[PDB]
Amino acid sequence: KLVIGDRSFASRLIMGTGGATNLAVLEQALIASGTELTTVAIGLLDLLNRLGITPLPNTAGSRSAAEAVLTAQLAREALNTNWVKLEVIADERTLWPDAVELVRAAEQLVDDGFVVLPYTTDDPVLARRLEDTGCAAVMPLGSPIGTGLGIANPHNIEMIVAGARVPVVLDAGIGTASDAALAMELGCDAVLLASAVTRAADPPAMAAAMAAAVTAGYLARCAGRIPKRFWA
Amino acid sequence: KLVIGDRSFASRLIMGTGGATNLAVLEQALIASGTELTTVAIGLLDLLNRLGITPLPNTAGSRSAAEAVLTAQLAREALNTNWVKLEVIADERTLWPDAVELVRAAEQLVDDGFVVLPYTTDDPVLARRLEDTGCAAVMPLGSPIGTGLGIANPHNIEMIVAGARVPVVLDAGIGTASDAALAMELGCDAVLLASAVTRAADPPAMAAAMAAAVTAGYLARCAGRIPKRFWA
Ligand SMILES: CC(=O)[C@@H](O)[C@H](O)COP(=O)(O)O
Ligand SMILES: CC(=O)[C@@H](O)[C@H](O)COP(=O)(O)O
Repeated sequence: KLVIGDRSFASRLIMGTGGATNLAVLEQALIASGTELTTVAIGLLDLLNRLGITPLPNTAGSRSAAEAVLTAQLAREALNTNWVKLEVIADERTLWPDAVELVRAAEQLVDDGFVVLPYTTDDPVLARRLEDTGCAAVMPLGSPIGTGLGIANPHNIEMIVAGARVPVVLDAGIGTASDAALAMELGCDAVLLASAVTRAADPPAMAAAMAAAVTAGYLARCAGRIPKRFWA
Repeated sequence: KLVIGDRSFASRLIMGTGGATNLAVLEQALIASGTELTTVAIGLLDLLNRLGITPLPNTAGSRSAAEAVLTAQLAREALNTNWVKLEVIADERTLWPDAVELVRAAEQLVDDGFVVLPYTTDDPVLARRLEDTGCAAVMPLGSPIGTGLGIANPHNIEMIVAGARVPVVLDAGIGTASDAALAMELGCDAVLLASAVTRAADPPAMAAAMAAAVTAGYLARCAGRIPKRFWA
């Protein structure tokens, strides 16, 4: 099973709610995804409560460590959870992580008793630093948020998996089911996605597709695939 | 649902038995795959009968139209089915189709009342010729049999899907779950595979992975994925 912090999860698909068009369709999509853990940018909380899904407060849009830390502290007080998806962004065109401010925020939040899940790049040194800092997982992006471009650098994901001692979550840029299966085949422990489902023409169908895709890639990873060969 | 010939199938995963190491593991893998249709090279038939799976006799190893036609006629008489997976191979290094002899065999077998499912290349003119001949599906290879290389030419698969009026089955070269999901995302109606499961370290786990992968890619195809964009 997937173990992060003090929790064991039956599903390796972590949903985000970014892009959600309306609560009734989001409800159907969350049920179809089978998720147990859903990120919410600090109606929606009530919905997660009614569905039995654990909220994961996220510091989306934070531009500095100070801003992220303060956002997380307000959420912990209001929502009674010490889990946080830590997002510190340098740029609005790219929604690219600010690595310097990310590590500073993670240090502060780990020292303050949070279970920290950081949105990070595919840099393997930065992933080892976030793990050494005390993050409960590391979540390298596949491609920038909302682009649907899939896993741009499978080799760096494999490098992060090789050097990790906490779960590795592929966390941004998924566009379709084969991308999520590939993440698991590369050795990720989980996939976090939002746009591919919330902006699909049929979000509940795409959520069911991603639940199946994460299962498919995890089973294929475990089952020992055949080698590639040049001749038949 | 998937309709081929006079049949409607609840599963879009078609299993092959090539590479099977022993009948007891093959049984567990066929159950886990959820398949309704399994190819058998002309014990094993009894197993398909006990599982409720429809056999698809195949002319594997045939090197000429005459050899394939004769093999199919013997199978129809012995097995009481007019369905056939038509395979005519030019080369043992490549197991590459012989297009000339394939079309000749398909003409003869369609004229003799068979439901013909041809193993073909990714040539879009040859796929239109096999459909015009009267084949009940066309089954373009992803990569050569048993290589595990996946879908070598997604653009030609998309060309075949665009110009087809019978189901398109991706039929060879699958290596892992994301390959089968991709086939469905490109618009194939079904996936046929054998080696990726029968030669996996854990064939029943890999069969469950492929059932999930085919479901995942079909739902993603139907659900209207997000466009790719350069900036977040
Ligand atoms: C929690 C995080 O802020 C994500 O939900 C982000 O939206 C995911 O990226 P995609 O939208 O590209 O899946
Ligand atoms: C029926 C046909 O002859 C196949 O079963 C072939 O074995 C499939 O190719 P893969 O083994 O590469 O899936």
